[PDB]
Amino acid sequence: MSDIHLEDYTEQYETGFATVDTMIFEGGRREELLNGGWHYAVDQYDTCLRQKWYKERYRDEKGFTVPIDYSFDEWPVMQLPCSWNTIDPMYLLYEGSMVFTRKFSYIAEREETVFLKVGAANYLCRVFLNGKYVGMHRGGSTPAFWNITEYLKAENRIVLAVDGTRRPEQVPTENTDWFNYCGVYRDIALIRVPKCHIKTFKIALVPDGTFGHVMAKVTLSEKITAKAELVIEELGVSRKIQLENGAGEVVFDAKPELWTPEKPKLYDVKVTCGTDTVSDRVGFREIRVNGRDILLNGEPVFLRGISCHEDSVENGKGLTREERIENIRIAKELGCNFMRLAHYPHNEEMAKLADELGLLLWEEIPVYWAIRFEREKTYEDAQNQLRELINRDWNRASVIIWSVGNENADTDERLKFMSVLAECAHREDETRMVSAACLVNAAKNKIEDRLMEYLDIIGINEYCGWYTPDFAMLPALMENSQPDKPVIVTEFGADALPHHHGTISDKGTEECQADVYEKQIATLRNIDYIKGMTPWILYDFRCPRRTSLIQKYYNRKGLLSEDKKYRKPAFYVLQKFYEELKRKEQEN
Amino acid sequence: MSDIHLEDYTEQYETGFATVDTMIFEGGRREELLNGGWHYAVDQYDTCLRQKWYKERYRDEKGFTVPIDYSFDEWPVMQLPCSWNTIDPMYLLYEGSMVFTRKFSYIAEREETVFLKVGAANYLCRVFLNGKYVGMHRGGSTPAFWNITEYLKAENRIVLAVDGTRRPEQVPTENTDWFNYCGVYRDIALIRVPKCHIKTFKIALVPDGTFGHVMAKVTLSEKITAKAELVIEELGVSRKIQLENGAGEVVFDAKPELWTPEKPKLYDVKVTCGTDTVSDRVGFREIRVNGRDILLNGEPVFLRGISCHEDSVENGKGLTREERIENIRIAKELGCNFMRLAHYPHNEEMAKLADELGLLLWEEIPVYWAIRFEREKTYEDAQNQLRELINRDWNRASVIIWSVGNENADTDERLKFMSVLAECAHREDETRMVSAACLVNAAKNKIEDRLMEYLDIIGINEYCGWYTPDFAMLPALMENSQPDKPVIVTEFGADALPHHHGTISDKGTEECQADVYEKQIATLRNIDYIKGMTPWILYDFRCPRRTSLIQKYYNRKGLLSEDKKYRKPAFYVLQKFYEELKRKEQEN
Amino acid sequence: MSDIHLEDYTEQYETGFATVDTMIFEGGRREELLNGGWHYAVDQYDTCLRQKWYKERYRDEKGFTVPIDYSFDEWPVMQLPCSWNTIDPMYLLYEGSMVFTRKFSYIAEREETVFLKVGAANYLCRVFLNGKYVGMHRGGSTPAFWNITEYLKAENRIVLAVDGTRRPEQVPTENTDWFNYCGVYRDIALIRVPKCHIKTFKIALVPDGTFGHVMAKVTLSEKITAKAELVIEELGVSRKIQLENGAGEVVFDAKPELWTPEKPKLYDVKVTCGTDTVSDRVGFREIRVNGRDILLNGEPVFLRGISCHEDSVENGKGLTREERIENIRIAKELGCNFMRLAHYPHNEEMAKLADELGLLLWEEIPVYWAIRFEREKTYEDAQNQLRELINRDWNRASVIIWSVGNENADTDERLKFMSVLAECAHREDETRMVSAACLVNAAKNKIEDRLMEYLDIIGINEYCGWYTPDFAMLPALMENSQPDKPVIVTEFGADALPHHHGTISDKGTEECQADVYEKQIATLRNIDYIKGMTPWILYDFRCPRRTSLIQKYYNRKGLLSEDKKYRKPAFYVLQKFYEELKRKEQENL
Ligand SMILES: O=C(O)[C@H]1O[C@@H](Sc2ccccc2)[C@H](O)[C@@H](O)[C@@H]1O
Ligand SMILES: O=C(O)[C@H]1O[C@@H](Sc2ccccc2)[C@H](O)[C@@H](O)[C@@H]1O
Ligand SMILES: O=C(O)[C@H]1O[C@@H](Sc2ccccc2)[C@H](O)[C@@H](O)[C@@H]1O
Repeated sequence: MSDIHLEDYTEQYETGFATVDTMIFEGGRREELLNGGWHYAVDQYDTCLRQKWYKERYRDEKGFTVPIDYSFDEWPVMQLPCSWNTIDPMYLLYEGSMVFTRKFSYIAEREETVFLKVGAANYLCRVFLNGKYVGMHRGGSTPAFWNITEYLKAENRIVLAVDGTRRPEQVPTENTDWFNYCGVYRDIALIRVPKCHIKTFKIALVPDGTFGHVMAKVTLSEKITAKAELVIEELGVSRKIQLENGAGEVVFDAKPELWTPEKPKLYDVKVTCGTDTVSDRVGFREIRVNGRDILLNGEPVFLRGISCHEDSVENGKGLTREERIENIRIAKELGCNFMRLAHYPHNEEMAKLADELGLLLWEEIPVYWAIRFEREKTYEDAQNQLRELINRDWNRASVIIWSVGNENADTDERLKFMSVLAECAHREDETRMVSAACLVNAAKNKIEDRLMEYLDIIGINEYCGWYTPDFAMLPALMENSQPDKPVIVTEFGADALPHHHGTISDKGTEECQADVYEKQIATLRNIDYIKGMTPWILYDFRCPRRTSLIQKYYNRKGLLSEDKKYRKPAFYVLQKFYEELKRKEQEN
Repeated sequence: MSDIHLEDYTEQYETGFATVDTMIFEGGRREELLNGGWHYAVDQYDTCLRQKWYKERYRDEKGFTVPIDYSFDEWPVMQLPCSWNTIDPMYLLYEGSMVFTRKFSYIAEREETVFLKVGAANYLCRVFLNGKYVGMHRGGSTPAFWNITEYLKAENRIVLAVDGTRRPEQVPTENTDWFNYCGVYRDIALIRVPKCHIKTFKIALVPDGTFGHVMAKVTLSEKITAKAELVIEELGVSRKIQLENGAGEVVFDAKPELWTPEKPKLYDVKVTCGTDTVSDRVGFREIRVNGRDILLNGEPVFLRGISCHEDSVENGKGLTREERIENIRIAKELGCNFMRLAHYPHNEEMAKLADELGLLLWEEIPVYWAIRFEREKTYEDAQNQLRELINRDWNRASVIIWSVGNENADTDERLKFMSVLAECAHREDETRMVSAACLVNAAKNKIEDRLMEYLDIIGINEYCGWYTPDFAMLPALMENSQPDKPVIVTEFGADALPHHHGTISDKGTEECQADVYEKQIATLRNIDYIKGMTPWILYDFRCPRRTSLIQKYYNRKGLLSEDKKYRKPAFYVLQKFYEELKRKEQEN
Repeated sequence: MSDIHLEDYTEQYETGFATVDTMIFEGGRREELLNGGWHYAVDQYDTCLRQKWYKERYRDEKGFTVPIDYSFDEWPVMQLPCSWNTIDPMYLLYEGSMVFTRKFSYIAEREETVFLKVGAANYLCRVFLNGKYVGMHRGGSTPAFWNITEYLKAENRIVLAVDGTRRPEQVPTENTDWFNYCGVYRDIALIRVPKCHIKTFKIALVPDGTFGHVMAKVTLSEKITAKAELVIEELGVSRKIQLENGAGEVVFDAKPELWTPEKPKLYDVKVTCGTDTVSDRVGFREIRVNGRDILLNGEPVFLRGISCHEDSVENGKGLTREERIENIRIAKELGCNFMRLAHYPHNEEMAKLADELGLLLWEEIPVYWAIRFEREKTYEDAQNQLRELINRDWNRASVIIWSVGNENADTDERLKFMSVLAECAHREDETRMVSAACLVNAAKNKIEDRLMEYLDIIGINEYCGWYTPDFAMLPALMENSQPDKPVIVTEFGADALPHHHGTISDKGTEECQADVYEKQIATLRNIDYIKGMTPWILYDFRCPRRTSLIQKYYNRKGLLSEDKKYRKPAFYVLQKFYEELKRKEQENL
C-alpha cells in the first residue's frame, strides 16, 4: 500500500542526475534518434511514479493477474518531440505530468558506450529503461545526457515521465511572464561512442588583443594520458594536444579571419584521440570591454538589437529550423546586428544558425523575478543550468554575453546568489562578457544596483511611456546616472494588439506603441554610455498574465504579430533608426 | 514592485475566514442568488492576487493611465455555478486559478445584516467586494459564509478568485482516486437577516430509547438574553426556549412517528425570536449501537447500501437536483436502504432528498490516504470541514453516520489526528454514529486497526478477488477477525468497462465483475458481525489514475455506466441479493 | 413613448452632412486610426436611432434604473474596417443596420482642429460622439469627414450606426448586378490639423499641347488672405501661391518626365501655408481627344483594358493592399495598359498603386440602370458622390477618365440628369476626359444616344454572342455606326463557371466563353473608331442575380475564378490579342 500511503514518493528518484558533468560533446557525432510516435498517458496525479508502471508487474507471486491502471501498447500515440500544450486544445493549459513510452532494438557492432540525450524537457524528466530507473534532469531548457550502456538489452522499452509542474523553488519560479510549455520538446537521441571518448572540446581566439593566438581544451571520458590531434585545414593547423589523466590544453599561433555578423567566417575543425573523432564549425572573434566601450575584434560597437522568446503558434517552444531562420532573417531585415534570446536557453541550433548567418547573441538562464535566493538547492539548480548552457554553446562565436538573470530585487541574498553566478560564468568561460538585466532604482530614478559591480556589461530594463507612463522620467533617468561600464537597454516597449488602433495616448494601440518607440529612441540615441538596445520584443508570445480584451493571453509588445506575418508600425520606427546607424557606420 | 518580487503573496489573504463559526442557519430564509453569468479570466499564475486587479487602479496619482492586464466588463462570460472543468474541453484538466466578477445593486428596505454564501468552491476561494478584501475559505465541499454588511454600496462589484490547485498539506492531499473538479459549483447567495438573528438551530429525537423526548438548541448572532419559540403544529408543540448570552436549550415531550427509509415521516418546524424566524422540515429517529447491532428506532438493521461519488458527465461535481433524485431512485431500484456518500460532503440537497424519499446516509470528509497528520494547520482544516459538515446537516434524519476519513495508514500521528476527529464529531453531535473506512491489516489478513477503538461502527474496505486476487483470502479475513462492534463493508468491487466482455478470469470485464460480486456476497452474507455493505460503486466516475484502454480516465467499478443509462450484470447480482433480504424481512 | 409611435424617425438625423465641401486634403498628413475591435449589435429595426442608445440614459429623473435594450461594453466585438457580410456566414445576406461603438482618449498638445474620417460606409453612416449627434453620410463608396473638434472630451465614446438598406431612390438603386456589401469597410481616422489648414490641393500638367506648364490650386479652411509655398525639389520648383478668401492658384513653367504606364514617373511635391504642410506624389501627363483619337502626351493610344470589380472572397469589398497589387499585376500579365474600375469608387489606394506600377484608370459613380432621375434629392446625392470622387483623386496621373454612369435608358429626365453630371465633371476638372457606358440603340442597332454629345469619349456596352445571341449583330452594329468621337467598348463577355466545359454552343462553359472572345476580337480589332476595350470582367464577383447551378451567386464573366488562382481559356485569347498589339507597337519604334 506504499503507492497510496507514501508521502514523499519523489525522494527515491533524486539520483542518477543528468548535469553539466554528464554532458558529452556532440560535434561531428552520428546519432540515432528516438523521435517519433510514443504511446502516452496524462498522469495528473503522478500515478506512474507511485505505482511504478515501468516495472510492468502484471501478475503476483502466486500467479494471479492483478489489476493495473495503464496499457502501454494500447495507449494513444503522440509525436515526440513537442510542447504537448500545442498538440491539442485539451492540453494547452495542462501542466501536470505525462508518461511516454516506446520500444527500440539495440545491436552493438563494436564495444561501445551509449548515451541517451533528451534535448530538453520542461521541467522534470525521469527516465526508465527496461524496468529500471536511470535518473532524472532538473531544468526545462537544457539537454540531458545519461549513460545507459549497462541498461540496454536486444529489445528495449523506454519510459519518460515528464512533469510540467511549476514550483516556487525551481528556476524559474512559478511566476514568469511567459507561457509554461511542457514536455519533451527537443530531439531525443541515442549516442554511441568509444568507452574512452572526447568529452569536452572548447576552442576560441585568445582575448589578448593580438588576434594571433587560439586556445583549445580537451577532456576524455577516462583519466588516461594520451595525445589528441587538432586539425584546422583551412588555417594550416595540425597540432597534437598532450592530455594527462584525461585533460589537456594547447595555445598555438594562428591568424584566422575574425568573425563578425557582416562577415560570419567559419572554419571546420577536427579533433582525434585514440579511435574517437569529434568535429566542429567555429568562428574566431574577440569580445572585450574597455571602460564604457564594447570591443568586438578591437573596434567599438553599438549593439543594434531585438529581444526574442522561443515561441510559436503551432509548435509552442519546440520551434523548427525554419522558424529560427525566420527569426534571424526578420531581425536583420529590422537592421539588427544583435539579439537577446530571453529568458532561458533556446535550442542550440539558434546559436549555430547565428554563427552561419551572422548575428551577435545574448543567452540567459531563467533566474527570473523572485527566485528563492536563500535556498541552497535552488542555487545548485541555477548553477547547473548556467554551466549546462555554457558548456553546450562554448564554441559559438555568435554568442558574446552570458546573462545570469533578469529583473531581480536588490536584496542581500539576491546579491550573494547572483554575484556568485556571475563569478561562476567567468570561471567557466574566460572569453565572454557576463551581464544581467537589472532594474532601475525606482526611488531615485537612477541606474543603481549592487549587482552591476560584478558584471562586465550593465543590462537595464525600463518602460518609460508605459509602466512608468511619464516620458519625462526617461531623460531624467539617463542624466541621474553616470555608469563606468557599457549599458545595454535590455528591454523597453509597449503593448500593441495587431490592427488595434487609436490615438497616441490610447495605451495598447499600435499608435501608442510607435509613439513610445519614437520618444525612447530620441533619448537613448544620444546617451554616451548606452552601447546597445534589445527592445521588448520581436514578436508577440503566449503569456498567462495578460487577460484583457486587447491582450488575449499574449504579450502584445511584439513588433510583429504572433505568427510573424504582420509588422506593426513600431517595427518601421526601429528599423529606420537602425538603418540610420547602418549607413552612418558605412559613411565612415 | 510587489506584484513580481513578493514571494509569499498569499499570507496577506490568510484572514477573514469563513469557518463553521461564521455559518448561519438557512432553513426558511429568503435568499437572492448571484447565480448567472460572471465575467471571468483564466489566471494561471495567480496574477490577480499579486497585482490586485480588484482595486481597479486605472490611473496613477498624476493622472496618467497605466497598463493593465485585465478588462472586467469585456472578459468572456461563464455561467456560475459550475465545475469549470465540464464547461469546455480547454478547462477539463485546468486546476489553476480562475477569476470571476459581476455587478449587483443593493437597497436596504430596513435595518439588516447581509451574508455572502458560496455554497462550495474547490479548493480555495478569496472574496473581494468594491475593491476591498472580504476573506477566504479553505476546503472544497462545504458552504462558506461571510458578513458583507460593512462592504455594501448601492452599486456593487464582487470578485471571486478560486484556486483549484492541489497541495499535499490540503484536505484532501494532491493524490486521491477521484477527479479534481474546480471552481464555484454550488449556489452563490445573498442572505438578509436581522442584526440579531437565529444563528444555529438543532433539533433531534433524544437517543435514550424511549422515543418520547425531543431536544432543540438555538444560538443567536448576539450574546443577549431573550426567549425563542419553537412550534411544531402537527404535534401540538409550542415551547418557549430561554436563551442566556445568545444560547439556550430545551428538552420536551413528544411522540412523533419515527422516520424510516420505508416511512420517511417529516414534520414542519418553526422557530421565532425577536424579528427573526427560521424553519426546518425534520424527521425523528434513533440511531444507536449495542454490541454488534446497529439499532434504528430500537430495532437491529442490516444496511443494504451502495457507495456514491458526486460525479456527472455533463456537470462534473455540480450535480443537478434531478441527478440527485436519479441517484436515490436507482439506489432504491437496487434494493438499497442505505448509501455511502464518498468521500467529501455532497450538496446539502442530497440529505434533504434522502429525508424526503427515504434513504439512510453516511457522510464523510476527505481525510483520505496520506494526509499530513503531523501538521497542525492540516488538522485545523480537517476539523473545520468536519464541523462545517455536521452543523450544515445536523437536522437531517436521513444521515446516521459521520465518517472522519478513509484508508489511512495505522501510524501514531494518524491515530492522534483521527481519534481526536472522532471525539470532535461526538462533541458536536451526540445523536449520530461515528465511523471511518479503515484498512485491513495485510500482514495478518485481519480486521486490526488502532483507530477502531474510537469508532461506534467499523468501516472496512477490502477488494478480495481484485487487488487481492485470491478469493480464498476473504473467508480467511472474516474468520481471522472477531470484532466487538458492528462492521460495515464500506468497499468491495471490480472494474468493468461498459459492454466489455470476457471470461470470469478476465479482470476488467463485466463477467469478472459479476463473478467478484457473487463470491463477495456468498461469504459476507453469513458473517455475523457484518451489518452492512456499500459496494464500490454505484456508477463510473472520472478518475485521473485509470489510464488503461479499458478504463479511459474513469473508475470502472460502477454498477452502472457513467451516464447511468446502462446497468452492468453485477448490478443485477447485488439487486437479487438485496431483494432476498427485503423479502425475508417481510416474512418476519 | 416616441421610440415606438414615431413614424419618421430619421428626419431628425438629416443634418451634419459630410459632403465634398467637408473633405480635407490628406496627402502627407499624420493620422491616428480608429480601426480595431468595436463592440457591436445587429440592429435590424433601427432601434438605436429610435431609442437613442447613444445618450446612455440608465436612470430616470428620480433615480430608478430603467430597462435598456443594449450593453455597450458587454456586446461582442467586430474588427473594423470590414464588410460585415464576409465576417460571419450569418451576416452574408444581412443588409440592415449594425451599431458599432468603442472608446478613445484625446489630449491636444496644441490648439488644433480634429476631423473624423470614415473611409467608406455602405450605405448610410450616422455618427455620434459623447452622446451627441455629429452628422451622417450618404453614398457607399466615398470617404466622409466631420469636424468633431467641439465634441471631443478627455475620454470619448463614439457610436456609428450603419444602414445597409437598399432603396430605389439611392445611388445606386435597390437593383444592381453586384453584391450589397455593407458596413464600414475602409479606414476610420482621426486627423489633427491647424485651425487654418490646407483644405484642397490640386496639381496637374496644363493640357495645352506644350507639356511645359504646371497648374496648382490651393484652398484653405478659412476665407483669408495668405500665401502658400509649393516645392518640387526634383524639378527645382519653389513658387508662392497668393491666396485670397482662402483660395488661390498658379501656373508656372517646368519640364517633367511625362507619366505613362510603361514609365510611371512620379515627383514628390510639398505645400506649406501657416503652420500647415501637405505633400503628394504626382505624375504629369496630358490626356486629350482629337477627333477620334485618344491622345496621351500627344500620341494616339489604344486602350488595352479589362474591367474590374472591388470584390474579394475573404474580404468582400474590403480589399487589402496586396489584393489591389494582385489585380494590377494580373491585368498587366494579361497585357493591359488600362483598367475600368466599375461601377463605383474603389479604395483610393487603387489609383495610387496605379500611379506607381503604371496603369491607366477609368473611375466611375454608380449612376446605374433605373436611377430615379426625376428626383432632385437623388441628383444631389449623385452630384455629391461625383465631386467627392473627383476631389479625392484629382492628383492621380493614372486616372484619365471619369464616368458619370452606366447603361441608363435614353429618356429626357435621364438626359437632363446625366448631362448636368458631365458638365459638372468638366467644370470640376479641366484635365480629364468625361465618359459613361451607354447602351446600344436597339431600334437601329447603332451607337446613338443623346448623352454622347456631352462626353469626351463614348462608352459602349454590348454582349453580341451572349445576351444578343446572334454574332452577326456585332459587325452590323459597327457598320451602322460612324461616331465622331473615340469609342471604348466598355463591356462584352460571357459566363463561364471555372472548370465547366462543353461545346462552343453550350452557353456558360469555358469553351463558349473563349469562342465569344475570338469573335468579338475578330470584329472589334478592325473598327477604326474603336480606341479601347475593357472586357467584362477580370475575375468572378459575388452577384445576387445569378442563381443557376453554373453560376452559384457569382457573376461568371471573369477571365479568372473569384479567388484569382485559375485563368480560364478566354484569359489567354485576350492575352494573345493584347500581346499582338504590344509587339506591333514595339516594331513601330
Ligand atoms: O511586462 C513585460 O512585457 C516584461 O516585463 C519585464 S520585467 C520589468 C517590468 C517593469 C519594469 C522593468 C522590468 C520582463 O523582463 C519580461 O519578461 C516581460 O515580458
Ligand atoms: O481503487 C479503488 O477503486 C478505490 O480504492 C479505495 S482505497 C483501497 C485500496 C485497496 C484496498 C483497500 C482500500 C478508495 O477508498 C476508493 O476511493 C477508490 O475508488
Ligand atoms: O449582365 C452583366 O454581366 C453586366 O451587364 C451590364 S448591363 C448590359 C446588359 C446587356 C447589354 C448591355 C449592357 C452591367 O453594366 C454589368 O454591371 C453587369 O455585370
